[PDB]
Amino acid sequence: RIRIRLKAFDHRLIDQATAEIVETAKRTGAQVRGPIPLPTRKERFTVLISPHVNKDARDQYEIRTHLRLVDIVEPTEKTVDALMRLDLAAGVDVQISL
Amino acid sequence: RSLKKGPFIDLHLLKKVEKAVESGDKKPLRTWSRRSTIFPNMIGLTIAVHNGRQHVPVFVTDEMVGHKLGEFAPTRTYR
Amino acid sequence: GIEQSGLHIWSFGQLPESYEQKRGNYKVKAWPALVDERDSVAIKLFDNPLEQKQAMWNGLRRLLLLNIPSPIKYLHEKLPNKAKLGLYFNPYGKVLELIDDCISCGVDKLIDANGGPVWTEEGFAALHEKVRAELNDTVVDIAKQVEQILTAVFNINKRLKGRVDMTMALGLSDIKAQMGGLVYRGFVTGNGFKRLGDTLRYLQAIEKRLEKLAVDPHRDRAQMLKVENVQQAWQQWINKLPPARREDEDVKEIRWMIEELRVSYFAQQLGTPYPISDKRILQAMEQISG
Amino acid sequence: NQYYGTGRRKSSAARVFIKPGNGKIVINQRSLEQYFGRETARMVVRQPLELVDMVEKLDLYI
Amino acid sequence: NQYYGTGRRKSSAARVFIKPGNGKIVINQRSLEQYFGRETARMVVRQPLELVDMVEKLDLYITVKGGGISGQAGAIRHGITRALMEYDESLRSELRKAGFVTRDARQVERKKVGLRKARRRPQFSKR
RNA sequence: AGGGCUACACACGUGCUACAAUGGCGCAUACAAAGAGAAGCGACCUCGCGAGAGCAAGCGGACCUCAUAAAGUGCGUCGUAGUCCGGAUUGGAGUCUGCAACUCGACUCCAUGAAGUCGGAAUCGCUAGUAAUCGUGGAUCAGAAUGCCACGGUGAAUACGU
Repeated sequence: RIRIRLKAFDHRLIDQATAEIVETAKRTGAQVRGPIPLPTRKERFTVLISPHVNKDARDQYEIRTHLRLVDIVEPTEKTVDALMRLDLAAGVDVQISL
Repeated sequence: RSLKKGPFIDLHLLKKVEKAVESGDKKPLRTWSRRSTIFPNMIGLTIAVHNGRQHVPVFVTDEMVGHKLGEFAPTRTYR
Repeated sequence: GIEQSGLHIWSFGQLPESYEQKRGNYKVKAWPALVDERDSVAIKLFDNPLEQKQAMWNGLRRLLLLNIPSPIKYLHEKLPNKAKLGLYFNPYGKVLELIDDCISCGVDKLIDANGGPVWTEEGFAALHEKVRAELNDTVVDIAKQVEQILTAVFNINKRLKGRVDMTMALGLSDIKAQMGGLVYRGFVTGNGFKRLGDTLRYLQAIEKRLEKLAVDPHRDRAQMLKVENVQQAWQQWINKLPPARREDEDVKEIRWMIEELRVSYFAQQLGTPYPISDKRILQAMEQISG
Repeated sequence: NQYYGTGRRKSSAARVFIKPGNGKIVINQRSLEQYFGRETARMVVRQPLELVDMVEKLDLYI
Repeated sequence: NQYYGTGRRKSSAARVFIKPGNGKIVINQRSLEQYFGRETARMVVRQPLELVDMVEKLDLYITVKGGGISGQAGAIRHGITRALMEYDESLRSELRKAGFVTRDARQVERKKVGLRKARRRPQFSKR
């Protein structure tokens, strides 16, 4: 009922984010649906490494954007007042859809 | 082939053409806008279109009006 | 055999109000009614006059819509297509079932205006000729009002979905709950003709919540605490009643009392049919606790 | 949904009862303005709420 | 009480359910002669069942997802050769001896930079 | 501001499409992966033969959209004919983008119908999901790919030996 979505570039960091969210949710509420993982936005780049010549000399990079969902079932004012102002994670952002 | 909604002309070329044809043919009109389309009000008139260095004079007959100004002025000179 | 199946035309005459037989010393009573089969109508016996009335009501709706010469396709053809796109605002998608529900909301409105379900073929014909002559064109109001309530659903949806904040999300969760309570599968026949205007008033209150919500959560927070406390009172009171008293109508108006209370909190430019406060909801509930 | 706290000092005892609210406080059936006249006492009664920013989230019967 | 297996192949994976029966096969709520019977690989799906005993005495509801036609068929094959694991090593040994328990490791691999495809290098000229 | 970078008696490089019957065409029909999308992808409905146009949701996206994958299979047909091959080129008329498409876009409708019937000296790539062949997406980019980078379908032959 409260769809909690996390996007990061670091899977480790977003696990410490999800652990905090789900643990506070279990602590002051009930019925979490776990840290739902979704397919990573695996975004592909390739560029040239020589400034003038050598079409065949390239480099390849990627972005691994990691997705998470939590989906709290009971939107009780207590647990949402706890889950707010306390996520505070560095390299994630949050979606709180209904 | 182009915009259906309005065959194109340059605005200043349109107003020059009107002030020429309503006052009568008296001087060959020099211009740069090759992007413009020839209209039936231009028939019988003498234009001097820029090809990059000079202006080629063109006289406007009946069947000019289905074509543009830029086709009648070669800018690449091949011997 | 009065109780049959596969029935499509009221040839029953004066349908029995009750069925009675005798076995030795003692009698046996029953209540015969119609039954909807989604393909045809049947007649089955029942042991309670109220649920007999509900079953005969449903079978009468099916028999009536079968006996009327194509009101369904008539309204499909004659209905405005902009209104049909308003129906296509449906999150469920299907529009034909929505028109089925709105025609049903015409049918019960006309039966209530004519005086309820009757047992006789003469009453059947008297209601049937009039619902033929009038059903094809009274449901234009129902269709356009479902169009308007779907425009309200459209606007509230475009407010709820998107970039949302948790101070907003406290209010949006309750708005979602109100949306689920009001609009659902066949909501027009769910609430009935008498409440269609009142639902538009409810969505006007839902609209008027959001301007105060976006400028101050705290006043909205306190008023939603008031609504929350009467709502949990509603739950804990209606869940201890006897099961018939969990489904009767006189216990059913208290949800609409709560919605009128929501109107009286959030949008007083629109008004309520009668003055309402939390004291009035509580005097209602301990008045009808029985 | 009534929760309990107690507070004892030198020869003193206070009972406090928690409600969700808007920021009203009543002590001994009078307001805190007609009660404590010293502003640091107002500070020490508000400072637990002001520490964890529930200052207008709730009401409290004390 | 149901024989189960899961097989995989190139871009494909299959879930197979088997029970004691009398010969029926159902692929994605359709028949094998409808789904492979008009083209190749209609026999790789059945052949381990004829090699093992009890060829008629079972019937099976199978499904497969992903990959092409032959990849789906090979996924079915590996799924069945697994799914008879309730029948023990007494026939699992000869099944591996025929070489059917091994998951196929071949996958289509990546295009490289400076290459038209997998290994085909564009034409080298002028020496 | 316009022209030029896009010229043209020619020579070379790398590719695309063919010279067809293991196929051309019509109908029906089954199976993928991966990626993109807010000045964006853009359902459905309606118009047109179509490019597209009107209306217009859903989607910041395992939801919606791009998106019908195509070679594959079953039928009918062609019948070895420069032939129902190939489509160059050219004429008329349009669709979109963009202030604007002549120099100098791309795409669609009709008509046309080259050369080309497997290519000398020579020469390239490839050891297994590889070669070969069939489509799909992306970046760049308003519009612009036979280019480049990815994705999957079917799926080889041969390796005695130095």
